[PDB]
Amino acid sequence: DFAKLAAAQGDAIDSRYHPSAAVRRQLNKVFPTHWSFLLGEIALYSFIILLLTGVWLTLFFDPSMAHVTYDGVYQPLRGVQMSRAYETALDISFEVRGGLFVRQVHHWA
Amino acid sequence: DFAKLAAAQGDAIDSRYHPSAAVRRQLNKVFPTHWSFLLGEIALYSFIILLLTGVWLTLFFDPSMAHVTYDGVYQPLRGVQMSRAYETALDISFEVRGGLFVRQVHHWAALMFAASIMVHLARIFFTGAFRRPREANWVIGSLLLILAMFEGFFGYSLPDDLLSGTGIRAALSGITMGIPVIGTWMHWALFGGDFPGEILIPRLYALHILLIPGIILALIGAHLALVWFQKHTQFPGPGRTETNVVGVRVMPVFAVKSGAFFAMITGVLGLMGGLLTINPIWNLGPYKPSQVSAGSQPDFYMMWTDGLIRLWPAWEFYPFGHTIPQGVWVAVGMGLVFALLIAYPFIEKKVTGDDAHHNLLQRPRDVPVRTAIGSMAIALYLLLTFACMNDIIALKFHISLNATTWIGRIGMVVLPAIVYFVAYRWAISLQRSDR
Amino acid sequence: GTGIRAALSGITMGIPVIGTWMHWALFGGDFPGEILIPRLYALHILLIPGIILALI
Amino acid sequence: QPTDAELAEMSREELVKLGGKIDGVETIFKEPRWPVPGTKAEKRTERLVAYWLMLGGLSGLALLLVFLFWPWEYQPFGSEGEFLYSLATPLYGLTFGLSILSIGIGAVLFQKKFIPEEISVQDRHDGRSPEVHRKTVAANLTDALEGSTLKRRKVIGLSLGIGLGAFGAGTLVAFIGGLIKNPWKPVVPTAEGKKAVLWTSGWTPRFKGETIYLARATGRPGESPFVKMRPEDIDAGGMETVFPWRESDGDGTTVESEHKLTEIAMGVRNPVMLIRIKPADMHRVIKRKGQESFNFGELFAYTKVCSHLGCPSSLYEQQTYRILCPCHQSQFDALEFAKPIFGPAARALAQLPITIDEDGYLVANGDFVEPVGPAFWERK
Amino acid sequence: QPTDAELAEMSREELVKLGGKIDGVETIFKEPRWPVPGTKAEKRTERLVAYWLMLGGLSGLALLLVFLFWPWEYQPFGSEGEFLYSLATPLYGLTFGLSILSIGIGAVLFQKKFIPEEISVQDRHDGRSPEVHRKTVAANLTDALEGSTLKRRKVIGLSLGIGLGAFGAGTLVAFIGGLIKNPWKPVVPTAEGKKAVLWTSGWTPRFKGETIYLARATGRPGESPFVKMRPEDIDAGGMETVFPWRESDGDGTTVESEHKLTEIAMGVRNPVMLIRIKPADMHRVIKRKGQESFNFGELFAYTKVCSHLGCPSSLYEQQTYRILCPCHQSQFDALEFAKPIFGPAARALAQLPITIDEDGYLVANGDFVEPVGPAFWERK
Amino acid sequence: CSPPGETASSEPGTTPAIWTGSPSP
Ligand SMILES: CCCCCCCCCCC(=O)OC[C@H]1O[C@H](O[C@@H]2[C@H](O)[C@@H](O)[C@H](O)[C@@H](O[C@H]3O[C@H](CO[C@H]4O[C@H](CO[C@H]5O[C@H](CO)[C@@H](O)[C@H](O)[C@@H]5O[C@H]5O[C@H](CO)[C@@H](O)[C@H](O)[C@@H]5O)[C@@H](O)[C@H](O)[C@@H]4O)[C@@H](O)[C@H](O)[C@@H]3O)[C@@H]2OP(=O)(O)OC[C@@H](COC(=O)CCCCCCCC[C@H](C)CC)OC(=O)CCCCCCCCCC)[C@@H](O)[C@@H](O)[C@@H]1O
Ligand SMILES: CCCCCCCCCCC(=O)OC[C@H]1O[C@H](O[C@@H]2[C@H](O)[C@@H](O)[C@H](O)[C@@H](O[C@H]3O[C@H](CO[C@H]4O[C@H](CO[C@H]5O[C@H](CO)[C@@H](O)[C@H](O)[C@@H]5O[C@H]5O[C@H](CO)[C@@H](O)[C@H](O)[C@@H]5O)[C@@H](O)[C@H](O)[C@@H]4O)[C@@H](O)[C@H](O)[C@@H]3O)[C@@H]2OP(=O)(O)OC[C@@H](COC(=O)CCCCCCCC[C@H](C)CC)OC(=O)CCCCCCCCCC)[C@@H](O)[C@@H](O)[C@@H]1O
Ligand SMILES: CC(C)=CCC/C(C)=C/CC/C(C)=C/CC/C(C)=C/CC/C(C)=C/CC/C(C)=C/CC/C(C)=C/CC/C(C)=C/CC/C(C)=C\CC1=C(C)C(=O)c2ccccc2C1=O
Ligand SMILES: CC(C)=CCC/C(C)=C\CC/C(C)=C/CC/C(C)=C/CC/C(C)=C\CC/C(C)=C/CC/C(C)=C/CC/C(C)=C/CC/C(C)=C/CC1=C(C)C(=O)c2ccccc2C1=O
Ligand SMILES: CCCCCCCCCCCCCCCC(=O)O[C@H](COC(=O)CCCCCCC[C@@H](C)CCCCCCCCC)COP(=O)(O)O[C@H]1[C@H](O)[C@H](O)[C@@H](O)[C@@H](O)[C@@H]1O
Ligand code: HEM
Ligand code: HEM
Ligand code: HEM
Ligand SMILES: CCCCCCCCCCCCCC(=O)O[C@H](COC(=O)CCCCCCCCCCC)COP(=O)(O)O
Ligand SMILES: Cc1c(OCC(F)(F)F)ccnc1CSc1nc2ccccc2[nH]1
Ligand code: FES
Ligand code: FES
Repeated sequence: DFAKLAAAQGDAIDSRYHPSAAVRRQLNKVFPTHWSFLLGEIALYSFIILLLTGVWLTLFFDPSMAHVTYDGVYQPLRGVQMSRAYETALDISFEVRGGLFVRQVHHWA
Repeated sequence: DFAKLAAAQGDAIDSRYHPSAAVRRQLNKVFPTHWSFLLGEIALYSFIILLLTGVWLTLFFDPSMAHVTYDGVYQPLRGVQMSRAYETALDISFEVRGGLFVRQVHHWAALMFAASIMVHLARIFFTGAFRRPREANWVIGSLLLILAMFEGFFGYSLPDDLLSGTGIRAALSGITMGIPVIGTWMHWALFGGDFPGEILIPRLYALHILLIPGIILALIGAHLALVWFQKHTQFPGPGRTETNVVGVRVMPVFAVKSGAFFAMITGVLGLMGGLLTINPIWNLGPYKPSQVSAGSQPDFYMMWTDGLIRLWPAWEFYPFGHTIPQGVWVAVGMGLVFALLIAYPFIEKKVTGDDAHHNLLQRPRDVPVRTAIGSMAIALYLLLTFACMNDIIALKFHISLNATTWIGRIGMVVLPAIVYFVAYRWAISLQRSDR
Repeated sequence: GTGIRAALSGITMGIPVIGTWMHWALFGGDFPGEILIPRLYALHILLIPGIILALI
Repeated sequence: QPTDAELAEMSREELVKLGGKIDGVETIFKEPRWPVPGTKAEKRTERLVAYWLMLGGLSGLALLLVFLFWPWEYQPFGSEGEFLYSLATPLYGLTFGLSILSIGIGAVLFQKKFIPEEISVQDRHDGRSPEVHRKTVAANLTDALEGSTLKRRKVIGLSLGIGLGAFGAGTLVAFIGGLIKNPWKPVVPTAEGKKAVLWTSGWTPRFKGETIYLARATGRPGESPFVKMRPEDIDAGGMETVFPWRESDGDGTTVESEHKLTEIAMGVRNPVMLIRIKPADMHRVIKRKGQESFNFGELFAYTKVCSHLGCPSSLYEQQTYRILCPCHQSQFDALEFAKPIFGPAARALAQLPITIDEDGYLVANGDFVEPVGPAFWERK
Repeated sequence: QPTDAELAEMSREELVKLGGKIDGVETIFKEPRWPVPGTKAEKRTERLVAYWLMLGGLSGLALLLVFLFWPWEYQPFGSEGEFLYSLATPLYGLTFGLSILSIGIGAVLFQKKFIPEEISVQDRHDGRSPEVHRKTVAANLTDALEGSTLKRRKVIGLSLGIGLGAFGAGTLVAFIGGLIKNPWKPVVPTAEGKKAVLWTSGWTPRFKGETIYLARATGRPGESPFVKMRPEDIDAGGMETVFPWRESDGDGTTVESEHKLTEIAMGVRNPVMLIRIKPADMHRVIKRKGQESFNFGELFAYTKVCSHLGCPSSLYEQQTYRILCPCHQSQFDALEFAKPIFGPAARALAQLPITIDEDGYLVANGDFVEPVGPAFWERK
Repeated sequence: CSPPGETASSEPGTTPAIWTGSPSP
């Protein structure tokens, strides 16, 4: 069952692209195991998290400098004149479920 | 000596990266020199022009929907309340040097981008390049057509003019808000409320400039990598076998030929972007929900859906205190069209029964069934494209005001059948013309 | 906004000869202007991350 | 395969063949374009290519000149500089596209008239791998799975699947959980409690007995003060556009009033088309079951928003009493309660009850008896 | 290089070794983690890995549950739901973070306790490529240039270089020319003609004799954010920020009035600090040349914009008479015409001449005698 | 199908009464 499907898909992939010699070369490549060698992965992983959280933030952010009057739920800033960029940044952290968590994860990342 | 410098730099590169074996294989790659094989080059080259011009436009565009009062140099719209999206679009065209030229080149590049995909898709369909082992590349390409379909629509709505805003209300909002069970949940989700809302343009701006191009660029990279390693097919001819490629090497023929073709595409796009005016947004003013213009100019890369809306009869269902409006048919119609287009080789191999390796392109006359079907599909697309300019067509014969759509209703089944029969008969005649 | 006003504006405008021309080309006039945030938004979501991804 | 001794004495012509043989490329025919150097035709062709390339530089220099020294600022229609401005963008594209188009033309001519013509055959090794890479890569993947002993440890395997599935389900829900909004969450304050957005419009009363006027727009709606009207303001067969305006909405003089007036014009279900039919046509008028006493005399009030997809139908034929939607060309018979007669529209336009107040101004007698605008799943 | 029949008779271990040898990789050490079967330690270690994976699944399910049902909406200060709301985001990170962290911990443990320990050696084969590849790739590139006849056709080569250079220069100028703006274009209407932006501010008179009031920000948005001020409103040792306000600016009730007041608030060179020196300290005041009469008695007005980089230097110490900039720690001696005495500031703050009108309201007695804000190349 | 909540009526319509207006605030 599960073994036949893998064999069938493997042959199907190999028949159309013949990536057997190349893939085996990538599987056999040797990397040193030193702890300090993992320091470049931390930056790479942080960038990936930044891409994922950054895409989420673009769905709610309006980067305008036009001045508007705040009408959100945050009482200490009700009526205060502000730009649309500051308007939606408050909206992300107060009016969107998980927006505060995502915005904080992005900046920590 | 320049040769001394070139040898030293080549020595330095080889000593550090040793790419001589890899580079030589890349330089010796052989590509067929058929004219129809440049169809995909134009689409790829137009995308690059869109990337370069789109970057320039992002430096002056504000995607905000916030209401502002115009204070630019355009006298007719002085003091008119508009959104930041419309004002900056006006700012690009008038108060930025070369902004109108870049704005029109970008729009013309999109039209050439969309047109090239459909023309290149026809070559793949008619010549049978979608067969094994190039079935997965057809699926990847089909996704590219769909992504480029919505990418142009989102960009056309970015200026938030009167014409573009009306299309959002009818197509993006009207059709979506009438989809069974989840249609209003999809509307409160994309629009973040009711039309128009305040996050429409900013959400589309992020999707149009960043997210969709990122997926398209990734899919294009996988598309180009597949063709490069799958050794692009060739037409049958003298010396052409199923286990060889006949053409020219990368150096120095194909590289110069492809590079010079890039200049012509850029040169042609620059000529149309400067001499031919496209999408004049200042003549219509900002979008207002209470105002809709009569005389418009919709794009041809997303009109077939509009033509299907008009031609389809007002058939609605009201099951148990509910409503299924006429817009559901068009939304469902796009689903079947996209589904059939994506999974054509799998259906084609199921009915023809051939699942063998193919490297030689099949002649269009050889298969009259597929040829006629492609001609029928092309014909059906054209009437649907031409079914939405009924406003001008009506004032040509004057036999009736409403009989124009009845021509479309009746003529969306007869003319495609006629085109199918003519193409099918032509293929057989051409088959035995030289046989 | 205080950080932008000092670092991005005062230092840029204090550069000799072409320092004020660079400030006008980037802010679209005087600080704060009306196009800084959208331009920074584009640079931050597409251009600089796009260059970083290519370099990575 | 050859040693370093052979490579020293190999010429360039044989080295190219040797490199192609390794890659599987066989250049079966290579011929120079000019077999006899010194002919005038070769010199003439060289000058033609140079002319195309030189024309690219001349046009490229023109692009720099026209971009700098040319009137580019926008000029109004009917002005001295209007003609020169209209040629600014065309010259930008004429000096740019033609500059690089000619360069590309001069390169194509060079490649097919000076670069030697060649036809090379490359052997394509398509299909399956030669049974040596297939076995090794299959063993490499199988050894990793079998060596790790993951197959025979069900407690780890099931936990890994459940653990990854639970984390994935939570992350995916939390990623899109902020883009899910209930469309029927009561948010609009009405006369009877709070209703959903779709069930309400600008004509929905906010308290019992509220007066809403059929106000005209002095200029652009939302930017000019709204003015009340009386029945003696529309001629026979005329058409007028009205908006829901309250006395407390102001006339746009103040900032708060300007925001209120903008919201009235921003309303997607706010516009209403007011039509007065001639007295010699009231006989051929068919009412609707529920809207028999909605009209005031020969004045009728139908919503301007089309029932098909939401386009405000602005066109109106006074001769035939037909309402035409400019988007998909739908006609509504205003005589027969604005029912659709042709096009993709299937539902009649909603009718707003109207009357007059003590001062004679036209007012709305109530709210719509049905939802306004395009239909949805939970409608009626 | 084995044959097809030999590969079919090879075990998985030999095929892995053959593939590694083909790839140039030799595994010198490879042993299972548990050579002795049926041990309690192996079962104990198996449960340890599963426990961490189970924790990840439980936390992932918890993340799904808290995101759907925990109260997430903002609650005002002093409300009953404020405490629960303050734990909404903390619960999101605790459940999400612990879930994937536990999965990562289990994956590390599985590798270190069940995946066999291996040591592999791979030959680098780095450095210079084999001479067969170097000669062939060099010949391929050389044959293209030596056979394209481009080198010996100088008119074509010069034309291509000039044409590409001219087109590149043209397209570069057109691409960046739109961003270029002249800093010193006179666009600001003043009392003596149009002036550049950097030479003007809100205190620059738009006509001779224009009355500009020292207005105080009331802190409320709209409804007169700026009101007139009197000398007796500020006590000795006090400091207050003032803005340039005119009669025509209005109280912000009208839409045009709000925009005019918004421009005053966002003017970068607008804010001015008004300080009242203690009368006992008036003998310590040192006047700047050309500014001896810029103070109305014991009231002094200095620009709020720091001369170093433009930050608002508003940390006024009443006793030491020091104006401290919070950005880079610049200090100005308010008694000695705001002369800098510490930090990176080298120029004194500009002094605004002030006086009173017939009604007793503090007004500006002219414009600044020097540019306000950070310095630039064209200054003084 | 035809919309169930859309049918013609034959009963004559009466002139609407004048509007008075009850102020809530
Ligand atoms: C399986 C699919 C195949 C099809 C078969 C299955 C479905 C067939 C079964 C039923 C079904 O369809 O359910 C799905 C739907 O559910 C929810 O719809 C229900 C209901 O159906 C709607 O019709 C109803 O309209 C909704 O009430 C809203 O309006 C109410 C008022 O309206 C009535 O009046 C309207 C017009 O008239 C009035 O107009 C205005 C109203 O004030 C005023 O002007 C005025 O008052 C006027 O009245 C006049 O009246 C008289 C005149 O003579 C006189 O008195 C006066 O003169 C006066 O003026 C009519 O037009 C309407 O028709 C209606 O009659 C308000 O009262 C409410 O407050 C609110 O605003 C209501 O919502 P609720 O009660 O909030 O929630 C309940 C719950 C749903 O229950 C279920 O069974 C769910 C399970 C079954 C469905 C599938 C889901 C489960 C499967 C699994 C999840 C799969 C793994 O929610 C939910 O869990 C929904 C969650 C999302 C869906 C997930 C799918 C899965 C996701 C992945 C695919 C909404 O969420 C819809 O979006 C959603 O589609
Ligand atoms: C090579 C580098 C090494 C260094 C050495 C070389 C440079 C050293 C050589 C010189 C040099 O530096 O040039 C470069 C610069 O050039 C241009 O600067 C010049 C000048 O220098 C500036 O000081 C001057 O300020 C500019 O006038 C503006 O203000 C004027 C007023 O101001 C005077 O008053 C100020 C304050 O007082 C008044 O304040 C307000 C003014 O109204 C009012 O409140 C009030 O009136 C008040 O007055 C009071 O007065 C009395 C009190 O007692 C009483 O009467 C009353 O009580 C009253 O109240 C002081 O603070 C100021 O100092 C000044 O004294 C206005 O009059 C103008 O209208 C305008 O607004 C002026 O501009 P213009 O005339 O427009 O243009 C001319 C032309 C430049 O000529 C050149 O030589 C260019 C060639 C040499 C430079 C290099 C370029 C060439 C090389 C190749 C290109 C390389 C391949 O332009 C251009 O081509 C510039 C193009 C861009 C540069 C490209 C570089 C290449 C790009 C790639 C790198 C600007 O473009 C600058 O950005 C630029 O840096
Ligand atoms: C004023 C203003 C602001 C306007 C807007 C700004 C704007 C948009 C500016 C545009 C600027 C642009 C785009 C500049 C273009 C300049 C340009 C291209 C100049 C070249 C001129 C010139 C000297 C020509 C020849 C010299 C030369 C050798 C250089 C060209 C270099 C190039 C482009 C070589 C490409 C080589 C190559 C391998 C590519 C082929 C295509 C790719 C990517 C692979 C896909 C592919 C595959 C996989 C096939 O198998 C295949 C088989 C059969 C046919 C086609 C293909 C095929 O294309
Ligand atoms: C015989 C045998 C067993 C042999 C072994 C098999 C073997 C060895 C392998 C060889 C291959 C074979 C033969 C095996 C079978 C392969 C197989 C299973 C085939 C399937 C593969 C396949 C077809 C490809 C998958 C591609 C893929 C990723 C899926 C995409 C899914 C689809 C269909 C997407 C389309 C849906 C879509 C985009 C519709 C949205 C439209 C809607 C509803 C939106 C509404 C809507 C909106 C919202 C607008 O904005 C709008 C704007 C303007 C106008 C209108 C609209 C509008 O209507
Ligand atoms: C036990 C119940 C759930 C089962 C468990 C499994 C979960 C399945 C996945 C769903 C996760 C999303 C949860 C969102 C949270 C939740 O519970 O929402 C409630 C919404 O009603 C509901 O229960 C409806 C349930 C989910 C229906 C989803 C709707 C259908 C699809 C079609 C929607 C389109 C999405 C795109 C994918 C489709 C692509 C098609 C190709 C309350 O709405 P409300 O509070 O009004 O709105 C607030 C804002 O105001 C506030 O800004 C903020 O945005 C939130 O707070 C928001 O909730
Ligand atoms: C975006 C930031 C960066 C990322 C994501 C990144 C990623 C990596 C990774 C994953 C590796 C291999 C693992 C390792 O040795 O640590 C690596 C290696 C390397 N990186 Fe970075 N890197 C970044 C920045 C830098 C910087 C700032 C430098 C030096 C200025 C640098 C120079 C190198 C070099 C020389 C290597 C060689 C690896 C080696 O020989 O051990 N990288 N990088
Ligand atoms: C974004 C749009 C697309 C771009 C930029 C693109 C680009 C290209 C390019 C440059 C080639 C090189 C060979 C040639 O041009 O003929 C190519 C080949 C190919 N494209 Fe496209 N393509 C696109 C869309 C599609 C579509 C819509 C299909 C089919 C649905 C498709 C299927 C293929 C196939 C099968 C090949 C190679 C077939 C063969 O080897 O003969 N592509 N594509
Ligand atoms: C990839 C395919 C693309 C298509 C088909 C496309 C198409 C369009 C179209 C039709 C418009 C409306 C043009 C007009 O205003 O008249 C537009 C606008 C715009 N495009 Fe693109 N575009 C694409 C890619 C991009 C990319 C990658 C960017 C990235 C910056 C971009 C940036 C913009 C901007 C900023 C606007 C709006 C400003 C304006 O309307 O002038 N585009 N696009
Ligand atoms: C989203 C899914 C996309 C496709 C993923 C496919 C994952 C399953 C791969 C199954 C491999 C079959 C191995 C096998 O023993 O069957 C073999 C199939 O034949 C092959 O050698 C296939 C070579 C190409 C495999 C490349 C796969 C690369 C995946 C990398 C994963 C890290 C059967 O050989 P055998 O008779 O056992 O000697
Ligand atoms: C030097 C420089 C820069 O250089 C611009 C050049 F091109 F002109 F050189 C660009 C951007 N930032 C910096 C410095 S950081 C900084 N952060 C601050 C926060 C508050 C106050 C002051 C601050 N200063
Ligand atoms: S929008 Fe009125 S007819 Fe389609
Ligand atoms: S900004 Fe005031 S010290 Fe630098």
